[PDB]
Amino acid sequence: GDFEEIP
Amino acid sequence: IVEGSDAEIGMSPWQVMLFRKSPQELLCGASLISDRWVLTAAHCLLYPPWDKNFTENDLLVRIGKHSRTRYERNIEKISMLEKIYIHPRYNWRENLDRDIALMKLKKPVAFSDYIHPVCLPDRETAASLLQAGYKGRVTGWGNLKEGQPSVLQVVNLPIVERPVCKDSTRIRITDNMFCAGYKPDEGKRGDACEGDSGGPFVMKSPFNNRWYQMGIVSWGEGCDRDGKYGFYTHVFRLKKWIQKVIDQF
Amino acid sequence: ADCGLRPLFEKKSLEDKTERELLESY
Ligand SMILES: *[B]([O])([O])[C]([C][C][C][N]C([N])=[N])[N]C(=O)[C]1[C][C][C]N1C(=O)[C]([C]C1=[C][C]=[C][C]=[C]1)[N]C([C])=O
Repeated sequence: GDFEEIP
Repeated sequence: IVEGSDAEIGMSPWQVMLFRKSPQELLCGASLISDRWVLTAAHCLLYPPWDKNFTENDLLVRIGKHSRTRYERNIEKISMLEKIYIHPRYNWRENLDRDIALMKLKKPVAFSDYIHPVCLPDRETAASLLQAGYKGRVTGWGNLKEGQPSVLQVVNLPIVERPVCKDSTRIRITDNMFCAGYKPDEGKRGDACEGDSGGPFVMKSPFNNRWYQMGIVSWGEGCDRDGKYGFYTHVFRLKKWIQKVIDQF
Repeated sequence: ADCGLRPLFEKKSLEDKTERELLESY
């Protein structure tokens, strides 16, 4: 969401 | 956390983030108790009344985190779960009695400056420390008010007398719970809030200088309301079940 | 084991900014 993508 | 402060780097190296894949999002807090085991609240995984029932395939654990939203490239470690264990007697029907669960990581995490396990209390420690007036500490990336922080938040709160706890709610309180917070006459405030569930309530033993997890963020009516208190799962009281599962698996 | 001793604190003999509050309550 507010979240930076996880590898 | 309400009326908390930004945590220092490496302040709670046991703090764990429960995170869902699709949609990518923050489910709850949790704690690292060993290289392969995480402790959280059962309601983070199962709560039928809200149609909540997560499986191991559904989540990811994020360890060594500080930033709520950022992928901490060289610092955090992400793990897949092998298996989930909810207390066979968790009461999601009534009062969240026995709100506890264990998660077994697919692979053990190596420790670091930012990742390190908290201790589980023994009978004597629990006995000396779990005293009304005594302050513990809660951490989480939860709501700032009953609003999302960029970094882990921390607050220190005193354990409240059982009678006070009981008299503050219409909810049936058990021996498996304890409440904490300031009273309206003490002028300080703070509490956990939604998003904080599953997070640790810790105390530092004055005997050996070690951090022990005494509680798990469980429930509360609103956040940081006067005359109300946050409720936590009484870890010691449930220690035999913890041990049981660890030995058994 | 080595539980409850933070690498950046207890291990280096440094105190966090509010831990004293806890200890003072005991
Ligand atoms: B958690 O999932 O992020 C959250 C923690 C909030 C803690 N609040 C404090 N310390 N002020 N837990 C919950 O939201 C739980 C889980 C479902 C219901 N719930 C509640 O806290 C309810 C009260 C309740 C207690 C026991 C059984 C059913 C309901 N509170 C509210 C405001 O809805």
